[PDB]
Amino acid sequence: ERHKILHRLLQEGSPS
Amino acid sequence: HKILHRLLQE
Amino acid sequence: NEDMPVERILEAELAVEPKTETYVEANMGLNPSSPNDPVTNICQAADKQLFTLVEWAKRIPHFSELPLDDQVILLRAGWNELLIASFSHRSIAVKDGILLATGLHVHRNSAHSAGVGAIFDRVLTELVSKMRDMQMDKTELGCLRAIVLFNPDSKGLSNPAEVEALREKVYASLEAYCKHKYPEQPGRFAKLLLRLPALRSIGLKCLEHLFFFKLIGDTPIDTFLMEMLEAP
Amino acid sequence: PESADLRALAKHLYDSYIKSFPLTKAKARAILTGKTTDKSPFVIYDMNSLMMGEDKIKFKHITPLQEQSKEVAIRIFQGCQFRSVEAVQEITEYAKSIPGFVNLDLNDQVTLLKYGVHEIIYTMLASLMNKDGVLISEGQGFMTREFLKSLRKPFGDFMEPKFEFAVKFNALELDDSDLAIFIAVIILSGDRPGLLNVKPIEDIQDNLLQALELQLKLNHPESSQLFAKLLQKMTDLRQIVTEHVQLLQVIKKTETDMSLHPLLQEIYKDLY
Ligand SMILES: Cc1oc(-c2ccccc2)nc1CCOc1ccc(C[C@H](Nc2ccccc2C(=O)c2ccccc2)C(=O)O)cc1
Ligand SMILES: CC1=C(/C=C/C(C)=C\C=C\C(C)=C\C(=O)O)C(C)(C)CCC1
Repeated sequence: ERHKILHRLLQEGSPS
Repeated sequence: HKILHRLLQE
Repeated sequence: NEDMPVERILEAELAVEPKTETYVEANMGLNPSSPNDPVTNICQAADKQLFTLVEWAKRIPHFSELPLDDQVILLRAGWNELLIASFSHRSIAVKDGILLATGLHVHRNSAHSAGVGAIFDRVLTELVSKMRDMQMDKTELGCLRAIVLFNPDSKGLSNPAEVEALREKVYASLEAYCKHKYPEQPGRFAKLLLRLPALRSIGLKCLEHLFFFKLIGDTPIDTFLMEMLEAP
Repeated sequence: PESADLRALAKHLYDSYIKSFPLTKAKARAILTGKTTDKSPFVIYDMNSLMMGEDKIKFKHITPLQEQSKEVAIRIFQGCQFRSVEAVQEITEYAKSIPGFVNLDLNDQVTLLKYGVHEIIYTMLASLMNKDGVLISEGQGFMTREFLKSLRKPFGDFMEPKFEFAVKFNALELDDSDLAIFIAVIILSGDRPGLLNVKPIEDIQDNLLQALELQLKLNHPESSQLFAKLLQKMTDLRQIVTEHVQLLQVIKKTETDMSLHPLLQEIYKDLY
């Protein structure tokens, strides 16, 4: 599964 | 729906 | 009596069990048939319970007062969820398995072997264990099933609004029953209504399977279940 | 919980909701009704109007990923996909603002988002729709329901289910403050497949439900059984999601160059 980006989104968020 | 229709009308 | 008496709903549930006796036909002595496949034993029970569901429905206040064709529509639209809710609640009595109305006990690993695990696991965790943890009684199960029955979105209804009104009468009787029987837990009403989303997705997933255990056949199923499977 | 705590939760969710979502229901309805002076939406009712709506961006700043090159269905397919991907990011941020959420096992956080995101996208998509169409591109455009229903093969029936749902959902007349709580209630669903620690999630959801219950009684005093009618929509949402998934699967089978954005592939992989 991993869910790489979901993880990233929770971790930091998103750029401008 | 033979069965269902039949069972419902008694 | 009061639009949607909770007592008659309970009586409808009790009236069409199990509840002793019906739990011996094929679990400790004999057992007509002899099918070698858990999915078969399950489809048979379902087919059998379809007949009892008709009787159950007639006992739910105001169902029988709906136009006959509407009754047909409602039962065709909700039979899988109505039956899943029944066997799931009945299964609260057992650990890691399901109790069929035919008195047959289907264990987890058999389902996993038959290739229908996962869906079977969702039933156990999302429905059975949820029903067990909150210990929903038969009155509650009955009302939730009545809510499933009275689905206004069923295509073809002659008067959707009437069905919605009936469903709403059940919401009111259930909430009233919960506050009187469970004043210690203000949010039981909501917890109950929130058992419906899982029932719907599992019901949908189950239908997807049935439509696969048909479009391949090989030793068909039973009439009625097959009739219900001709799609809404 | 004491009413004050529930009222604080509700205000806290409302504020973070305004911070997470640019186009609120209040604004959307204002645009849809014709009561906010500040250019009005470009109406897309057919293929020519869809082109003069996108090529209108050509003169703007090249940001809309992909442009024409392949039929009119792929154009809509990329517009929804883009909006969806943005929505997941906005929803993810809003979820982190729910008290107790970031304190949950990371894995459960991911699972709640995995399963809650589309249910939320469709709940909010309703805010931008009325019987005749839906707002798009931050409300700069309005795409008609008929037009969407007229797309080819399976593309033509993707939105129809969402409008039917929207019409029934909008009849409850919920406003942004009611929605902020409802959405949080959807996220904190303790019945998601694969959850590791259920109790924490259910405990938080119980507080959110009490807060939503009080909000509806206070904000909608004459509407009977609104709380019950609202929770019922959560089961409706499961069906819109699965039915949409099945429709995406038809596209996958019927077109070799499906190509779905990675985040959406991530979410749909082993879902329900
Ligand atoms: C209806 C509409 O159109 C535009 C738009 C069109 C052209 C240019 C710019 C915008 N904005 C909106 C409103 C947002 O309406 C939305 C509708 C659905 C979703 C869920 C999202 N869908 C997709 C994810 C990837 C690829 C396709 C889709 C699809 O839903 C789809 C739609 C029609 C045909 C085939 C597929 C999912 O994750 O499953 C999000 C927003
Ligand atoms: C559970 C289950 C399935 C379907 C069940 C349905 C549609 C109804 C069951 C009713 C029962 C089991 C009633 C009773 O005995 O009272 C399918 C075959 C898709 C796959 C394996 C798990």
